Amino acid sequence: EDEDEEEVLAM
Amino acid sequence: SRVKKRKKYQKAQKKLKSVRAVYSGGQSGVYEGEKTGIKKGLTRSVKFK
Amino acid sequence: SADKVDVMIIQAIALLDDLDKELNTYAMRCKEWYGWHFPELAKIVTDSVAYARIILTMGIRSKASETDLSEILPEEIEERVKTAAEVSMGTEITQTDLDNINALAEQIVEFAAYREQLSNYLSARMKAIAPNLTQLVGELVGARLIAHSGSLISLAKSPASTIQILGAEKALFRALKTKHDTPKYGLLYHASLVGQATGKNKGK
Amino acid sequence: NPKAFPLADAALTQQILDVVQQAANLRQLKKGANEATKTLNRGISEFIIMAADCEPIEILLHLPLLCEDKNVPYVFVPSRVALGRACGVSRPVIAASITTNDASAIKTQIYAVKDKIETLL
Amino acid sequence: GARGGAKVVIEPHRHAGVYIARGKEDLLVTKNMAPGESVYGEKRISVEEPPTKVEYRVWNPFRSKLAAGIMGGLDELFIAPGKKVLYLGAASGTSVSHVSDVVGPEGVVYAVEFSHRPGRELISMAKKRPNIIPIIEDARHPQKYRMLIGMVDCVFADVAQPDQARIIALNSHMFLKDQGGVVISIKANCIDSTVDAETVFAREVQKLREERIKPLEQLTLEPYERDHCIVVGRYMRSGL
Amino acid sequence: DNARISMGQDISETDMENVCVFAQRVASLADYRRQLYDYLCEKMHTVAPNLSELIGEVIGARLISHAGSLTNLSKQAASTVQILGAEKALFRKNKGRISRYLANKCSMASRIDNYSEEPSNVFGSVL
Amino acid sequence: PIEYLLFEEPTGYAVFKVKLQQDDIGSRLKEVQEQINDFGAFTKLIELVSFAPFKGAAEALENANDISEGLVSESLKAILDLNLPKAKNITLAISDKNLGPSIKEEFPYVDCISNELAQDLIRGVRLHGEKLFKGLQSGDLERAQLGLGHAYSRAKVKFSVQKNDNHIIQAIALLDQLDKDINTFAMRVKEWYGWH
Amino acid sequence: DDNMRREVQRDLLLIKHRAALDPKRHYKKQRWEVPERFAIGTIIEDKSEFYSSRMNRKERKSTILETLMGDEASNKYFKRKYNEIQEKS
Amino acid sequence: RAVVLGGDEKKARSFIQKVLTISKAKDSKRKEQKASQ
Repeated sequence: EDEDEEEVLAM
Repeated sequence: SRVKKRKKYQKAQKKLKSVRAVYSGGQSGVYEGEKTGIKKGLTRSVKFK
Repeated sequence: SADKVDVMIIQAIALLDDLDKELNTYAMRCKEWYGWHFPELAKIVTDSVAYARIILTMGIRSKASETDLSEILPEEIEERVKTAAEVSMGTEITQTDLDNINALAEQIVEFAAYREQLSNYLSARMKAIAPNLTQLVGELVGARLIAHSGSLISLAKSPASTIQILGAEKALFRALKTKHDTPKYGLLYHASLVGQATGKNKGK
Repeated sequence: NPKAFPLADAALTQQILDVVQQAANLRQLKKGANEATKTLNRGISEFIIMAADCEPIEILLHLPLLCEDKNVPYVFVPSRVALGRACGVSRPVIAASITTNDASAIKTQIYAVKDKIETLL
Repeated sequence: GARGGAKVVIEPHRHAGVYIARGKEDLLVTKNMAPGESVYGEKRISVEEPPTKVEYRVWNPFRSKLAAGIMGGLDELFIAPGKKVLYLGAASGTSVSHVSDVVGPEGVVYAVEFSHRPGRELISMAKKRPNIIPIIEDARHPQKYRMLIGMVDCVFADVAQPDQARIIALNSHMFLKDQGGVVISIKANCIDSTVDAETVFAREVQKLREERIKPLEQLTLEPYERDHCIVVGRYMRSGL
Repeated sequence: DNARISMGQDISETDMENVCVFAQRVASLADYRRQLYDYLCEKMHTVAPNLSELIGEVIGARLISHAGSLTNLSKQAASTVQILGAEKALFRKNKGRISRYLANKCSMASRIDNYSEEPSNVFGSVL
Repeated sequence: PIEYLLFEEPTGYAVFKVKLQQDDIGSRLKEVQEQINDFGAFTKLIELVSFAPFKGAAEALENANDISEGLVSESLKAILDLNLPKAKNITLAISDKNLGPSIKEEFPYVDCISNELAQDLIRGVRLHGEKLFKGLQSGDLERAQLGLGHAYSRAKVKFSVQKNDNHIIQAIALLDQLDKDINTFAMRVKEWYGWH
Repeated sequence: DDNMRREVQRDLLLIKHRAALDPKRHYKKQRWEVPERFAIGTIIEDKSEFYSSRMNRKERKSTILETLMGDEASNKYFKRKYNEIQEKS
Repeated sequence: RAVVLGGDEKKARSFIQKVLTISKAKDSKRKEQKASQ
């Protein structure tokens, strides 16, 4: 499910 | 010729391991499991008809 | 006033769970240590206190013929232990061995007795420190609610939504972060009124 | 009935001690109860020799148990003074183990004694 | 390899009562009937299930010939949950304990041993496992323990004796069910070192046919053993 | 002096009943622990007189438990016995030599205990 | 020519009477081998006439050793005397051939059979077990075997209590558990009385 | 459990692709599907295996993958192998 | 779907992709050679 999700607001 | 046949024989011993399972002294040290994995659905027994 | 301090409740509920854990480990030890003498008992009598009481009444299988276990066990169970005693696979033990096993079993019943005393004491504390809550949810769930927050005041300052799902944080935040349905009972699920409800009425 | 059992006769004792000396020369002998125990754990023991005059006999009675679990022949000889001398060492030996080797120069001699020990058991 | 605190994935094997633990290496695993202790020093795997802590034991193919059979790919095993098993040659609880694990609480294992020193450890192990009935008696005279054994589903023979074929025949005729299972571990050196292993394996198969036992499959146990095979047959008392 | 003047808050009679009653439970356990300890020493002597004499009843009993049984302990080789007690320091460069030396003797003593119907302490003493 | 059959159980001795005699020349034929398995067909061959349960665990072990050695106990001599007619010679089917001589010495008028025809009948009795007793109280054969098997094995091995070191292991794991609990409970007593 | 936890899913990937973890280790060809029923277990060594086959407490991790990250030799190989593939890509 | 992740979870997610690309590269290379033979 890592491919399905996307990371935003990286810090 | 002696050296040539020595290299031919040691080569054949390697290939024999890829044709069948060979006994190589048994267990050495603590038992660490099957290194190449266990195949659940494959049988190697010779079946009587 | 000495009769309106909530630090007693939070410690009593913590103590009550501690006793249940320690009383369980000793019971297993008695079932294992005495199980050597007579291993078939553990399958017949499962209750730790009843198991310990049998040893006190009859320390040895030979005594099972004459010893009466009516006050401990029903008729159909007490005869099963008698038959098993003769045909048991266990080994005999010395009186020196028996003396220390009886000592352990005495600790089981004494701990069991005090556990019942502490249960009553927690009810008395709950009926004086938060009588209104006990009338609604009950003593056991009420005491658990207070201990979860850490104080009666800390629980009073919480909205009713939190009190609904107070004991289900692992499921709550997992659901919130994964876009899934959230729990609806928490620790109140064991209240009497919730059990009386059925189906979706439990959530309401 | 006695703990040290079976005990080899005089004729079989000499035949056993003959094989022990040959295996000593060919590096096929493990001397001492501790080394004998390891061979049983590794399954590289061809058979075990024990001394019946060990003082006390109990310090080597774990070996027959390991052998019977592993189906390894074992036998008792009367003297540890003689067993150690034939082992090639300067001290008494209470237990010795012949290591398995199908490529040994004394393979026929070893199997000859092993067959007789099985008859003894 | 499979060190102390490592994590593994436990999944079922093709055989009922047998499991596989996956990882960097794979292990053959049976569920522990007596949790919390090991019988012969094997590794154990704990799983938290709803929470009760269930335990598993590692089955070592170099110590058990039956495990060496599982690794080599045997088609049919009559040892399964809810079956009575007659185990001939139970030196101690090394392999009977694993067989006791597979049959489970509902099944039983009749573990027959002759020598008294291994018998002591067999009796001690059997107390932890109520489904094991230790019979310290000679398997050459099954009449001596007929009172102790009922009718049985499978006969497993690991007796390393030259006349093992007679022993398997005698015990099967009394205790084995019709169409029952027979699993023999054959060591060629014990029966006849004078001839090759292949000649021995053929001869033992002939003796089984003489005893109304139909062989089903044969498997050799390399790399775990040398000059060993397991023969699996069916006891057809009516006709072959 | 402290009791006359202190900042302790008086608790209820029911609370005091549990402080004493809970304290009775603690007091009884200490008495039983001492009894069970004496039972251990007596039982160690009869079961493992050679081992108990050599190292001690408590230490020898822990060594038996780590092996899982006296039968297991007697079967092990000397090297395994040393690492059987190398996690609680049961047998503990010159220090290592004694620990290995004591481990070998402990292995011998466990065999005399296990494989004797009525073990004596005579060999444990000289050992 | 079999008329009575002797079966030994963990619970007692059972004597059966052979009603019908199965074909001997056709013994290996499949249909006669199937009848042994089928209970309905087997009951037509034999029927129970006597069952003598043992007094308790002690007697069962004594008779297990006597049967193991092919001897006739007082309990067995009683049931055979009560059942076998004195009569040319009455025929008794027994599993063990070694027991045959012992029965003959006590009873000169009985001839013992242990041939394959007898074995097939013994095999059927073992197969169906308690179902042949027609509701008579024979306990539970499987659970009785477990106790007798342990008692039988331990007698030959001469297992004794003096050897046990499990008392040591239980004592150690209990002592350190007590020490932890003595500390854990005692610290609480400091807290509870600490407020006061 | 439906909607299985992410650490379980990511560990099941490690067994499925275990052939690529170590350059020196090779496996029998196997099409391993996620089983319908399974459990996650922790190994328990024997006390006699304190030196030979025991992990230290700090090295132990809840998941299989978190231990694999700890291994420095594995990380070095993956970094080197990953760069080569990206360069070719 | 968009998400916000902690440092450790990013490392765990970063690691698993690195493994999957290496497996895909090793598998394809293994396939190509056997196709050539």
